[PDB]
Amino acid sequence: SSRLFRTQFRMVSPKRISNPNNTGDSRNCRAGVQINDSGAALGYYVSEDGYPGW
Amino acid sequence: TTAQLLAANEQKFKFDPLFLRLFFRESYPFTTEKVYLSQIPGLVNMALYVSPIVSGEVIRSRGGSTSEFTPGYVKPKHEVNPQMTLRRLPDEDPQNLADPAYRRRRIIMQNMRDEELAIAQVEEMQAVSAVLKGKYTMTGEAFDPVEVDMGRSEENNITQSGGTEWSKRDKSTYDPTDDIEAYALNASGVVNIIVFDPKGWALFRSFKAVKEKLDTRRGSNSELETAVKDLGKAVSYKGMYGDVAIVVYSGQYVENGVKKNFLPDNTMVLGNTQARGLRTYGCIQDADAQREGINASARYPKNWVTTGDPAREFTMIQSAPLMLLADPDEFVSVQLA
Repeated sequence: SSRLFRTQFRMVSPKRISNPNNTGDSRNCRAGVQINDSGAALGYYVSEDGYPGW
Repeated sequence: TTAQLLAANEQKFKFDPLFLRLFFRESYPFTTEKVYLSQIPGLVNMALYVSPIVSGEVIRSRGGSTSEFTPGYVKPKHEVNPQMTLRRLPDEDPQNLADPAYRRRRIIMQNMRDEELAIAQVEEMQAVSAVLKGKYTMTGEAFDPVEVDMGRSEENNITQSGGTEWSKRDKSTYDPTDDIEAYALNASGVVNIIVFDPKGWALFRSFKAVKEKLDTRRGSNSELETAVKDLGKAVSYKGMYGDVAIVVYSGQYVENGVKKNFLPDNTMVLGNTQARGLRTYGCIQDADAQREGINASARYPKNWVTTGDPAREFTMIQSAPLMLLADPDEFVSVQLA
């Protein structure tokens, strides 16, 4: 876009945050939120939703 | 009589895809029936002396050759039915317990993990079988057999014979460095790493000259570990030997109920840590897969319900993997018997 501001937002449904390929939960990556040695959260695993898809 | 489940272990084998990791990187997915690999001879005769009169004998321009390959197909599947969900699980305590529907999301996870592990084992076996010998054959009971054959020179795959075998000749006054040089002379390109089956490593380090090459002040720069370093792990990155790196690989794959080792009983493999290797994935063939758009991808999962009399909700993974080596004669395989 050639508007004044290039910032855009997107509200993500909570169901799209989960482990890759439905692997088991780990010590550092629980329910799609990867956690370092401390309690901080580093990055999230946003899935892809296909409405005709199962 | 009551009970409590305090602990419940899991049993596995030493599985680690070293050969896939080191030598096979930069995967290429391809939406094509068959792929090509081309080699150009690059061999120029020295110019024969010609009088300034005759002025002839044109020399042909060099031309290469091509090879055609096709990928296989692999699909393991699992199942789960309400008949086996009711009773109990071997990793659940008699107290508390879980619901007859939560036990349905443990068997599913176990199944998916087993499918992924089987696919990984297939990929590792395909990767290893190409390194040891130039060609490997892909076959099964329902799959029509196809063979992938990279062109590897006969000078490689050096197998020891009645003469020049390390086992027979004495461990004092013999140096194997002479041999590791003559064997490496056949390789095309610099070699940088050696892979030892554990018995081969045990046979190699027994030589007294090798133990001399460690504690010499200026005779070399190699540092090794002739003590015990790794006892349970599948790979053990030991020290360098002059310039080359030494690795001992002992991996396990199971065909039928038994366990088997990947490297066959004390082989030694030369090679380069930057060897050009290809990881190609074929086209998955499911008419429900081709709907999404997914094609020439790795590990397409799916599941469905059969609506049969005892029900059942299956689970499935399918990959269609292929392993290729762009330069086949760059490695050197030694029987070392």
